[PDB]
Amino acid sequence: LPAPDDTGLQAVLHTALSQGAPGAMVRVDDNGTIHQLSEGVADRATGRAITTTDRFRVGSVTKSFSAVVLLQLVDEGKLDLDASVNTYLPGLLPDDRITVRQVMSHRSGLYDYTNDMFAQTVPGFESVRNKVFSYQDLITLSLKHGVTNAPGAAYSYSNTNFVVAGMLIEKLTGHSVATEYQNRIFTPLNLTDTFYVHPDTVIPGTHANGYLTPDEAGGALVDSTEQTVSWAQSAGAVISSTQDLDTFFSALMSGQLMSAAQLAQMQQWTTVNSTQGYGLGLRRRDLSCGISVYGHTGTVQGYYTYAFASKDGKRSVTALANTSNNVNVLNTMARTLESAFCGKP
Ligand SMILES: C[C@@H](NC(=O)[C@@H](C)NC(=O)CCCC[C@H](NC(=O)C[NH3+])C(=O)[O-])C(=O)O
Repeated sequence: LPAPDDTGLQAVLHTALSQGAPGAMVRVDDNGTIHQLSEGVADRATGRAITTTDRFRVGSVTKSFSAVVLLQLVDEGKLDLDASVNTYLPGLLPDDRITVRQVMSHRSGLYDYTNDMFAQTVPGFESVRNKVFSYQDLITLSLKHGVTNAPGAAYSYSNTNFVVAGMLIEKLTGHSVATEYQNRIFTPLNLTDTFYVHPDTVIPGTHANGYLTPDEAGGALVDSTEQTVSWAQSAGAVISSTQDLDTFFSALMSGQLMSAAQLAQMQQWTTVNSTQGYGLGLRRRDLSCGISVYGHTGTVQGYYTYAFASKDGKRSVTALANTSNNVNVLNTMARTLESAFCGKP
C-alpha cells in the first residue's frame, strides 16, 4: 500500500469543519505505525477540543459486530444462513422463505421503519431519543408496510434487517446482545473503549458530543449526544473509539473472528452501487486508486463514522465527524479513505 497522506487527511478534517462539523478526527493503524489527527471541538458549547481518543456512537458499524456474532453461531452449528428466519423466530415475518442470509445482506425486502421515524430530522430525533423499543416493536413497525420487493431480489438497505439480526442472536443464545458482543468480541480483542449500554443514554468516559444538523439550512445545531439509540440497537447502538474500531476490523479481516469459511460468506458481495458492495453486515468501498477496503459507515444523530481496513487487515482507518444530517460533511469524511489508503496523488 502507498504511504498514508497526513497532509491530505489534515485537509479533509479542515474541510469538514468548514462545512459544519464542530470537530472531526481520524486514526490510521498502518501495520504498526499510527497516524492520528483531529481538529475542532468535542463539545461546541464548552469548547473542549476533540481528540482521537474520544468515544462516540458508531452507528451501523454495529452491524459488523452483530454479523460477527451470527457467523460464530454458524461456525458453532447453531445457525444455517440459508434457513428461513421464521424457522428460528416462528411467526415473525409474513414470508416464511425470507432467510438469515437475505436479512444479513439487505436482500429481504423488509421495509425500513426508520424512513417513517426520520422524515423530519430534528422532530424525528426528539420523538425517539428517549424511547425504549423491544425488538418486536420495531419489526411490527416495519411489517405495517408491505415488503418492498421479493426476497433475494436485490440489495435494499433496511435497519429492520439487523433488528431481526439482534432478535436471532438473543433467541439462539438465550443471552442479551450486550453479553454476546462482550464475550465474543469486546473481551477477546480487549476493546476497552467499546460498549453496548442500550437503553442507557450516557456515553461512558470522555467522549465527543454529537451535533444534529437541522433540515433547515443555517439552522442552530441540536446536541444529540444522549439518546437510547433504541430505534437501532443491534443495527447501530455500539459506542467505541477509533483505536478500538481499527483493532476490530483488522482482527476481522486478518481472520481472527471466525472460520475462513464464514469470513468468505461474509465477503460475498452484493452490488450496492458502481463502487460499493455489501456482504453480510459488511461494506466494500472501491477507492480511486484501484484499492478496495472493507468495514462499515455509521450514522447516528450527531455522528458520522467511517471504519474500513485493507483486505488483509494490515491497514485500518477510522474517521469521525461529530455532526450528522450534513451531506457535505459526510461526503468530505469519505475522503479520509482516499488519503489514508491511496496516499498522495
Ligand atoms: C449509514 C449506515 N446506517 C446507520 O448507521 C444506521 C444505524 N443509521 C441510519 O439508518 C440513519 C438514521 C437517521 C439519521 C439522521 N437522518 C435523518 O434524520 C434524515 N431525515 C441523521 O443524519 O442523523 C449504513 O447503512 O452503513
